[PDB]
Amino acid sequence: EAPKNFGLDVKITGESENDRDLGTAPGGTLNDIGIDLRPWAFGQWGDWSAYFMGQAVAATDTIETDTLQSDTGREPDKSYLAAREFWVDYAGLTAYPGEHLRFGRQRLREDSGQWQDTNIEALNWSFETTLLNAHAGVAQRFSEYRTDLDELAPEDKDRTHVFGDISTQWAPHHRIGVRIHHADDSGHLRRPGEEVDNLDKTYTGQLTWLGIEATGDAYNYRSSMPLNYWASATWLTGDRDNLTTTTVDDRRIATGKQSGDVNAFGVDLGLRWNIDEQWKAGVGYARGSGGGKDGEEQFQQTGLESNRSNFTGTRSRVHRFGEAFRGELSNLQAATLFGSWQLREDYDASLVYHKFWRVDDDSDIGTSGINAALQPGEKDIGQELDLVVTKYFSALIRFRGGLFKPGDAYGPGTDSTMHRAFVDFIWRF
Ligand SMILES: CCCCCCCC/C=C\CCCCCCCC(=O)OC[C@H](O)CO
Ligand SMILES: CCCCCCCCCCCC[N+](C)(C)[O-]
Ligand SMILES: CCCCCCCCCCCC[N+](C)(C)[O-]
Ligand code: NA
Repeated sequence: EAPKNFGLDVKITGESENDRDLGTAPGGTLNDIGIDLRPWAFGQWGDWSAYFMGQAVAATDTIETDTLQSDTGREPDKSYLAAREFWVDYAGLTAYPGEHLRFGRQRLREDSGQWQDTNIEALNWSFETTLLNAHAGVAQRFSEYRTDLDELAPEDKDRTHVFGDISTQWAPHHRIGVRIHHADDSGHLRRPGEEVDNLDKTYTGQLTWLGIEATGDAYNYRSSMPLNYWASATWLTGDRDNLTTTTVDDRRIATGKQSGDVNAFGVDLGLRWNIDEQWKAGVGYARGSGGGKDGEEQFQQTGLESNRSNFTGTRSRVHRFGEAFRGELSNLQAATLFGSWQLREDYDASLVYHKFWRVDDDSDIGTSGINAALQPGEKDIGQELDLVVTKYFSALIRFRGGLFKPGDAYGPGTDSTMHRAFVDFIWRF
């Protein structure tokens, strides 16, 4: 019971992925295994505490051993070292032990995973009581802290994140709240005539997300309520200066840039039936605006998101928009069916169906686990069936599977079916 100062996380991960590009580019296939050692240290002295977690990975190929990876001077190696988290924490600001201030590289996380779920350098203030939850923090990436990555993602470079939220429990297990997030770019874009690589930035933006959120045990997998729900509306405002480019002799040259106001809208609705103590089923609809006058309605998430939550009502967390498609709520429309089952804390299982549309036929969608160009004039992105099965021993064995059936929007020459699967075996000392 003595508060544990250190431990080690072991994970054997094998991943099957075929094919990310829908057979348009050479290779790009995964069918590889790896191990991921994560030692962690923790100290606590009254109101003060400190924590470090490192990461050692060795794999047969650049497989994904971390759902919070920065997606890829930016070519990762099959094996690498990494400092995932390092932070100091003070909790003596108030007598509420749910209140604390955390400084360093830390796990920023909100329940839906659509606003922030990542490890990033930040100073975050958390205030979590029964009646009132409030968070405030500032974050920015200065490095990946890994032996195989030299540079930041262009989007992370010189981007500062400020964010805050406040919510109350107006009814037992019913939460209403507001959430704000601001992303500011201090970087520069390539001047006209300049060669632009893959690590130059697409744009520089001053973006602000204004969110309403109503939840009723939306991500509480032990809900005593027969019905759980999540509902959120988010307004994205600000401006973007997008870099315009042109190709001269198989190399892209900067041609200028255009400024433009962003006035987008994002909605995510969900209802989960608690049929009995084991079986649960539910429905979701999430829409990210896209297109509009000069792209003004192109919604986009914060860049810190993971879009992974326990929306299926299980202890295991599932990607909100498919483990294969991994859609970002951007120019995106999603209808989601899911059934889930769980036996105490020994097992949980989830079967999730998705269908994806575009909002605008000439506008690309946000990030995804699919690297295939979209046909102009076509909304039908495709369908996806997911299956997550987990057995908890601390330790756990988990299969995450996504089967993506591309729609008409991907067109000729593309594979009729793409899958991404994982078998995660985790052990805690
Ligand atoms: C307890 C709830 C908290 C308060 C929340 C109240 C506001 C939303 C309530 C129901 C929305 C249900 C909408 C059902 C799904 C909509 C499907 C849809 O709209 O897709 C068509 C699209 O708009 C293009 O045609
Ligand atoms: C190889 C350098 C990093 C490894 C640091 C040590 C790993 C953590 C050791 C804790 C082992 C867990 N336990 C409970 C058995 O002590
Ligand atoms: C969902 C199951 C995950 C499949 C894991 C398969 C591991 C096979 C590892 C063999 C590595 C050989 N090679 C050339 C592919 O790196
Ligand atoms: Na406290």
